[PDB]
Amino acid sequence: MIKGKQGRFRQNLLGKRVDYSGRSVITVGPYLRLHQCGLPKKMALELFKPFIYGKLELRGLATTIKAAKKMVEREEAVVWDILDEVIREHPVLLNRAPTLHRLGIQAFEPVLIEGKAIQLHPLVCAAYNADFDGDQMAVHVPLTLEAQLEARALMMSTNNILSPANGEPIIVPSQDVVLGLYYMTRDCVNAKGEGMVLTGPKEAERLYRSGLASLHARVKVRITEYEKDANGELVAKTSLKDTTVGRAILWMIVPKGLPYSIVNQALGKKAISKMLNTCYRILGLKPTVIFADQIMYTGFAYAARSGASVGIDDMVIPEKKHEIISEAEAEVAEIQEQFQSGLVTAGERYNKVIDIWAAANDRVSKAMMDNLQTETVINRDGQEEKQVSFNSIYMMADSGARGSAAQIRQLAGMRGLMAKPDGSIIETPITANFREGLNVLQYFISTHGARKGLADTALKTANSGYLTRRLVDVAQDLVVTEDDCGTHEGIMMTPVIEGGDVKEPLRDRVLGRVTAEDVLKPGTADILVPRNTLLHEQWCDLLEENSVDAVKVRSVVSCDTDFGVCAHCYGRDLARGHIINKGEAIGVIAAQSIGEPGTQLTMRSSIQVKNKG
Amino acid sequence: VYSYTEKKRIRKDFGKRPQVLDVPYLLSIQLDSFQKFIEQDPEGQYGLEAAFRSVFPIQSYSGNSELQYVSYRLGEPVFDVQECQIRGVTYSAPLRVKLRLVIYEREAPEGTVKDIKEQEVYMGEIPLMTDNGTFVINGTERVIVSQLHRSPGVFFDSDKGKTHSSGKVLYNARIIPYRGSWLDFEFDPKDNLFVRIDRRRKLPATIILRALNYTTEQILDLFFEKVIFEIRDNKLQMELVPERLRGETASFDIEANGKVYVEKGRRITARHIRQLEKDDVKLIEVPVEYIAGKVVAKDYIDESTGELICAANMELSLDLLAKLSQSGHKRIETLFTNDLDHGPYISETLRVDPTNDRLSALVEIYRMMRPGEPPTREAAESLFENLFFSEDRYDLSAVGRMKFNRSLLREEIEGSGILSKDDIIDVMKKLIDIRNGKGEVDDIDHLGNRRIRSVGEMAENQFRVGLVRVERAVKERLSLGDLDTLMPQDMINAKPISAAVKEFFGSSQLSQFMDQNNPLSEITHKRRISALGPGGLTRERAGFEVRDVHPTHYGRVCPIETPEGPNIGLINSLSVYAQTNEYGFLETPYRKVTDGVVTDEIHYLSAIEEGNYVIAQANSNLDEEGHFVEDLVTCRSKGESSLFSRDQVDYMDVSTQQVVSVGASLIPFLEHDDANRALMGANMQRQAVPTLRADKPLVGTGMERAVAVDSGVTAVAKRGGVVQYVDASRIVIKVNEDEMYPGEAGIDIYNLTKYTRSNQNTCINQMPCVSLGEPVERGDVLADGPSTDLGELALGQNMRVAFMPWNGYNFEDSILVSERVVQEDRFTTIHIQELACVSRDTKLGPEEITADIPNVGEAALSKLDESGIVYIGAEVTGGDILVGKVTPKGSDVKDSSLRVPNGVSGTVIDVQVFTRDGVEKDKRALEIEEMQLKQAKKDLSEELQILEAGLFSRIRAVLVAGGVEAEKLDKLPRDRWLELGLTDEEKQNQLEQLAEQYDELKHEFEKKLEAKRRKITQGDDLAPGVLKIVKVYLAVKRRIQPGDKMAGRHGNKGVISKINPIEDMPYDENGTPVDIVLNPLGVPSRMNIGQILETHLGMAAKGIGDKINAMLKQQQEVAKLREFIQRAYDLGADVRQKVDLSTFSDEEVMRLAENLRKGMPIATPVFDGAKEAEIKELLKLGDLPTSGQIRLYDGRTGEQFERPVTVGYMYMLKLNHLVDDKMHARSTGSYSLVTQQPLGGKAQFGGQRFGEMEVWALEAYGAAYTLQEMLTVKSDDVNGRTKMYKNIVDGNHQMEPGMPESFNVLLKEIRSLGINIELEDE
RNA sequence: UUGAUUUGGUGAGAGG
DNA sequence: CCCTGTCTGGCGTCCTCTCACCTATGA
DNA sequence: TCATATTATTACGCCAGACAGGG
Ligand SMILES: [Mg+2]
Ligand SMILES: [Zn+2]
Repeated sequence: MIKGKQGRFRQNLLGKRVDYSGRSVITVGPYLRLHQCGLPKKMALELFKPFIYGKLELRGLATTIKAAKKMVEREEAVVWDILDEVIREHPVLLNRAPTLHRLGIQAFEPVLIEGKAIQLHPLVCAAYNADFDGDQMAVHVPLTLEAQLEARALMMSTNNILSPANGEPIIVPSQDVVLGLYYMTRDCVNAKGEGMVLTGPKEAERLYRSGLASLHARVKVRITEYEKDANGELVAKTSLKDTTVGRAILWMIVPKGLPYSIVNQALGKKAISKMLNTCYRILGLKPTVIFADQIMYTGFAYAARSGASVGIDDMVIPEKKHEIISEAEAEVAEIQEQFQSGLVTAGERYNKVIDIWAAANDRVSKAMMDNLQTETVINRDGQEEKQVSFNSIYMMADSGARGSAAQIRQLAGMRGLMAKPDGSIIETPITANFREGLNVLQYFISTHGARKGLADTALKTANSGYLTRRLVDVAQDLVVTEDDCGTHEGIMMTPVIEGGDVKEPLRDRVLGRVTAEDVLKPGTADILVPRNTLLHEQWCDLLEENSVDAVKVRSVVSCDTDFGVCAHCYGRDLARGHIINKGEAIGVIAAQSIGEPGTQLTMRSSIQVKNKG
Repeated sequence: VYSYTEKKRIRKDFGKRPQVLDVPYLLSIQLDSFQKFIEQDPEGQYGLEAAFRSVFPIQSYSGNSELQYVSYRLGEPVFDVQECQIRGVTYSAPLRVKLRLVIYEREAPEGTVKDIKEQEVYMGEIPLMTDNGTFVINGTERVIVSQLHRSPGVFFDSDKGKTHSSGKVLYNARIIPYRGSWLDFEFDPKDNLFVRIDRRRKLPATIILRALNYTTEQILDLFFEKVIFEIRDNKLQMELVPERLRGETASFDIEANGKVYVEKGRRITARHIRQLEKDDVKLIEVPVEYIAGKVVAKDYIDESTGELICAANMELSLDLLAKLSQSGHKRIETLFTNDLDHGPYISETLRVDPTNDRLSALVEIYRMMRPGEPPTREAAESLFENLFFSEDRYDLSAVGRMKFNRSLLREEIEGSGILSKDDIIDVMKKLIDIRNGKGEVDDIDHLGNRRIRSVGEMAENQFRVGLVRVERAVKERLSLGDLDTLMPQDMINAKPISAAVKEFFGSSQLSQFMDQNNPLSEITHKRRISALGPGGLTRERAGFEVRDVHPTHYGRVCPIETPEGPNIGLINSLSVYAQTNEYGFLETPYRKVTDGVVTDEIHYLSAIEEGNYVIAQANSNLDEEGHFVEDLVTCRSKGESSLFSRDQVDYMDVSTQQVVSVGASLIPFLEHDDANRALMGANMQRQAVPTLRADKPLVGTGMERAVAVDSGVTAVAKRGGVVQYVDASRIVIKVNEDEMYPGEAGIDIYNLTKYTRSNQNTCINQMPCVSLGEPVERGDVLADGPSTDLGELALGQNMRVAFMPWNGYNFEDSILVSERVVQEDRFTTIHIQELACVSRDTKLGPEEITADIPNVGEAALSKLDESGIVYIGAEVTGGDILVGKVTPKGSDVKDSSLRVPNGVSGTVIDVQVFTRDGVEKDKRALEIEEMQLKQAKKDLSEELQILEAGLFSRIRAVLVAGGVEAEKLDKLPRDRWLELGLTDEEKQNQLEQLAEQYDELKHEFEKKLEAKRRKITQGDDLAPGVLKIVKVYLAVKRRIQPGDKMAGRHGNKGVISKINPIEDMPYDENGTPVDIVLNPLGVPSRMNIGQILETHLGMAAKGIGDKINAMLKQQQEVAKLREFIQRAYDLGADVRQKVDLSTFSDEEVMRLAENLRKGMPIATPVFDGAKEAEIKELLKLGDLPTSGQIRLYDGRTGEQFERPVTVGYMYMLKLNHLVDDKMHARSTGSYSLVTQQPLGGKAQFGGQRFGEMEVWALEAYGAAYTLQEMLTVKSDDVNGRTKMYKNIVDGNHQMEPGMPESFNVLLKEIRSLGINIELEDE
């Protein structure tokens, strides 16, 4: 009754079953602002029975408690106004069932739903690892007043816009919205309204809506970008940018301080992520929340206007694919004719066959990748001119919405050399993609390769979860409990180099960590930075300009604090811009941030210089 | 030619390869196994006769009486299957066994017995199988799932790397019997051979040789060859066959015949062996340093002194040679211990052995097996002679002896079930050979090494357990038997056999509850091959390789239909064409290929036969003769897919469906999907609910017909003919004369099972699909079951789907649905709930069934009778009352009255009551008694009259050869008819013959109706104990709503997000809205591109349907329709279908075109499907654009979507994960007993488990107060939660926390040890 | 003072 | 007496939903 | 009904931790 997974510790004292809680299937609802979620009326009237009882007893409609329970058992016409007056400013904790890190419990404000499904704002889904293929989430109600304030001030969904494992934003726009942006801010060499001049972004959207120009048609506009070059003062500079119609329409949504060159490019997924990141580093939190919502709304709207389907003709077969396969078949014929006459060894034969099928696979991938990335060739006022294609699967790949090089490779080019479960590769590849039909043997080899992957994930998840458990129980105690340990020791952060090109730069390792002694400028004996400064982005840029060798920085393992970690030897807060506060549990967020990517990890001569120096 | 429901709607069948072997009956594993179990099969194998011929005749220990066997039988079941499911009894049969007791006198092995007695005794009841492969165990309908276990017979396993931490391989060898003790041999890293029995302690293995009465010299004769040292002129020369020097270093001077052959230093090559064989070199003189390391073979004794020189297996030194040379033993036999090949493993094991003779070997084996209790001669000898060598407790079966002789390369395959000396010695020899290098190991995933148990084998093993318990009981009663005052039921007892066989059929890991929501799901739960179960591996332990697909699965096990999660690849599903071998292995069909011409004869192979041959591929182009049109063809030799010549192959695959199963060969365009999404597609396709209106997949594979027939959910006609079609109650089929028996005039009356409960609360319902007066053939379907449409298989429905992002409402995998889907009720499924109410006599008198419900006012007496129990059918919801069932003394009276659960609605469709003999309220119980009483007689006479009408006419019909006088035959009406004498003329006995029929009809009807009333007149039929037994069947009708789950056949899951109006849908320029919008972004990542080809080909199918709907609505004479139908059925490449359409009588064209105006159904088979050019060509026959993509406008803005989008028809299914079975919320209610925390679940009104990682997530924030109320006030602390509820309803959000109760439970459980845990200072 | 039993435990299957 | 096979214990993912089944004996 | 009290299967995979054996 004590030990085990089902004893008292792990089953009734660390985890408890909980009143004022609910559970249902999630769905999208994209009209939401990212601090609010949809919550059904039936669940809302069940979770908030005591607040409704208290409200009903305050008005004077009833007398005893029984009367109120009969009123909400009957659900009369007056308790729905009571319910909209108990919801209004009262957050709830939404929770997806495998919570791995702290962004899997977030607090929203309810918006009542005719329905029986929790409507969950889409950007927030990338935090929960929540798709909508049958998922379920639990709602919990903060009862007391300190818990409502903790849900609004610590656990609100507007407050979690950076992942605590690093500095990367976690409210990155996921899949439909990056397709809507990548189709919006792009260009083509001729459209309606090529090379006309526009007096502002407002009439750019007016020309798109009336039907006189196209969403991607290159155009000189006059935009007014606000650069804040003074000390907190926004200076207007207006100019004519040679841009498109879609870039001006998306400029109507960008806040004041960002420059126009954040939208002047094509805006895949990495570019929109660094757009939101530069907005958070410059303009702070509130413009970044409202701008994340306006990004999501305009992405959904112009992805709807795009009509970006997928067809059977979109997967363009290379015309050179069959001759490449016949040249590889002639090469394996030459190698086996040498094998009949015994000139070569068996291992060298197997190595030569795997090498020519790897080379033919790379050539087929380059043939289809040229045939997709520049297939469109349209003329403008004369001879032809080429451009990047508006093929649907190519925009779904190039935008980074869903797809890569490998998946679009397997839908058009040959799908490689699949490997048998012995671990060694199979010498006869799967020369047929998915647009052509796989025959029987090729699909069976494919099933070898995919059954191994499903078995690996379904057995990998146990070790990933047990690793997170061991990590949060070794951490478990360590709380930021001082402000300075008063030391001069700390580890020597250098960039890491394995022997190829320099892998992880110093700005990734010494971003937001407080230096141990003052870094000498690389010239001679200068106090470039002082000895207890947090290295945020401005300091790291003045480190990259001076090409600083390596920084002696303060590390947690050198902290002199008895029973805890001081506030300087930890570093930056990582989801807050400042230093770690006195109190915030860093052992648990660290253990979750190491063990949470446990699913994505796998389970089962001489020196040649490259550069010149 | 076609049958008559085949000419209704003949599906356009793509497919180029002519099929040679039609699909076998898909439930043949279950049916053939259980038909093997119960069948009167003389020669004894296999069945119940094997059990009775093993256990009988029982003779006691010289008790001079020997009960023997004659014959067995199974009587009728007392309950047919329907009333058996209704009542709750097992569907069983009584097992009537004839037993013949003969009793001897003194001294009669040969003497005649003094007395006999014989009777048809009754032992157990065995559960029979329903005709569809199911059991009915206790009211519920269960399925035994066929196991996949290791075969009996020897296995040579390696375990090459992990032990010893030194890279040294071991080699063990397991002799797995079908029944009995396990014997394993195994090396250890000191290169010594060890035996262990039943995974016990480790004995050095040659002791088992010393247990088989082998001396040391005989063992060394077996496992070693002799090298002969002859004492000669000098230095004791050597016989040397040159094979023994292979690969070793020449230590000495190799010379003979006055010639130096090989000098010292160089290794001996095979050319030197050829020199020694050409030069005929045997005898060479050795140095004394050569014999100074070798080991003697046999014993030698000094002759004159009379003592021992050396024991066998002793290494030799020079002074030992001085001992044995001077005595007079001229021959010296040494053991050739080659370090390369012939290792000295047995000899070093003999050096490890602490034993010397046979008796100490048996004493050491007995001290291993049974410790503590002493080892005496009789006890140890009986132990070891009944370990392996008696027919009782050790039995390799026929499978085991076949594998045992096959793995040892024996010639024969049939032998005795026990082992012998030579078998154990051969296993040790093959293990030593594998260590030496020759021969190799076996793998365990190889399906030639992996047998299937099925229903008959498992029930036979449990029945044999019951029979050995009843023979120990018969041996008990007989030695205490007094004669002649007992007859054979004081000896025998029906209890242990029935107990064991109901233990297996009720509570086993394989007799499990049938997934019954779908015809597919029934027919693919019956074809399931589980690795789990008794004697097999477990879910949470193993492994990686047994979860993985091995190259012997090609055509035996489906590669892609295995459930994802904790058991992947343990719950494999059987392929389409794969039968089961005689021994239980998996044999699959192949086409025998003698020479260039591929012959149409089939021939079945298993994996231990598939390796030797060379087997072709299913789709390799052969034209008009069977000759492979290429000179090279892809085949597979020994699990290796490789390219071979035109004329080397011996077999070809039969058909191209044969790799996959019946779940994942219903997916069209399987070959274009990814493997992962085909797995998710098949596993979700098992989960579909039956819709209210079944709708014919436009893009099918043609295997829908075989699944919908072979799963017994449709009423397939037994005998062909016409129809009478009363049908409100039953289809009545008049039988054509050729299929009709001479006696038993006979017309077939099919029972339609109307609205009733499935095992997954779905609705199984049959509807007649034939009209009145319409010809049907044998094997044709008559009534469409759940999820069937004219004999095809209609799980979901086909809807117009656009691929586009639509305003974010289909973001990750969500699905946006029009209102035209929910207005038409085209997913509005029907669920049925059984609810029981009993009024058991717990304590303080019995409970009561009265409407006079207390405290509660005229809100109890409402949906009931004037004085008790829900009336019949209204629209009951949640909080209603169905069965008033409350006691007095339980003011102090209470409300246990079974009500309707919270959140559900419905209509009471049926009320069953076999209650405590007394339920009658006023006088209803006997009121209905008279109703049924008069009902029976009516139909009884009616049926007789029905036949009488047919017979009367038949009398006159035959009245021609013996009185055709039409005006002299219409005498008496209901009195007599025939008043003449035919006598002979040309034999019309026929009048007299029919006279007996009517005479017997009335005579039997009376008796038939006599028992009817007898059966009618009764309290009711059920078991005892339970008193008030009221079951009420609600039927909720759930429509579709934001939150349900839909999915196609390709793995495209979706939670339907927004239920749009019709106006806001994307309409094309023709005006029709699209029904369902999916999302294109799923398609490049999830590489299931087959849903797009299904979309385009379904678009083309409905294009033909719209074209026929125009040609038939704007009505044309049938020449233009038959021309367009002929063009639609020719269409393209060389196919199998074409049609013979000009023989459809100018009406069967029109009925076909009436059944095609919703869309022309297209069969795209599994791997030989429709190519893309045929999709484009079919889209050109309909007037649709060739790209598959139409420009679509927006319903909101009226303006065109740029870049035209894909619209087509995908067959989308509604899975039974409905959102108002998942929605749940809890504020406050009941909790558990032991702990003070809330209960768990939905059926218990309970709250969410705020688990461990959520606590770590709140610790990760600064949520200290949220966590404090999350584990103290909201959950556990009783004073805290009552103060909090009062604080909330006063308007004061403040918690008074206290200490959790489960921590004080922890303190008392820790303190209830010898542990003093406390709580210190303030 | 105005009412009541699953959690307990096993086995099997399913979802994310 | 310091290496050493060998044996014994102790881990092995969270959340949820549906169903059935529960000691023998006995004057 | 009211006290009487425990036997004829094996088929995980590391990975520490303690123990008798022997150069
Ligand atoms: Mg999912
Ligand atoms: Zn410190």
